[PDB]
Amino acid sequence: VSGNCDVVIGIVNNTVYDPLQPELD
Amino acid sequence: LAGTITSGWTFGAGAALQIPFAMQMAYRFNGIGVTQNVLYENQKLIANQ
Ligand SMILES: *[C@@H]1O[C@H](CO)[C@@H](O)[C@H](O)[C@H]1NC(C)=O
Ligand SMILES: *[C@@H]1O[C@H](CO)[C@@H](O)[C@H](O)[C@H]1NC(C)=O
Repeated sequence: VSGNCDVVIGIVNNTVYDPLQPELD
Repeated sequence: LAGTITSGWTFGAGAALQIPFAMQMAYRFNGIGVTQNVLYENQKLIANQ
């Protein structure tokens, strides 16, 4: 991840999943 | 020339696949060792240049 969402063009809203959070919880 | 823009560098190798030109340029940049964020962030400027 390297920036702000506004700068890039054609970027689509989506959800990114992290493997680590589930195990921690 | 038509093939290069629409299909990038993929067609010479085999049957052409359609990819976005902006994305195509990013792939070439990686070849030179610059990450993709650089091309997209400076995309407006690059077009003008
Ligand atoms: C992609 O092409 C469509 C054509 O309907 C256009 O509406 C959209 O703005 C384009 N996406 C860009 C410039 O990111
Ligand atoms: C989804 O994308 C649109 C682009 O028009 C943006 O306005 C909106 O804030 C985005 N949704 C978020 C960040 O939840």
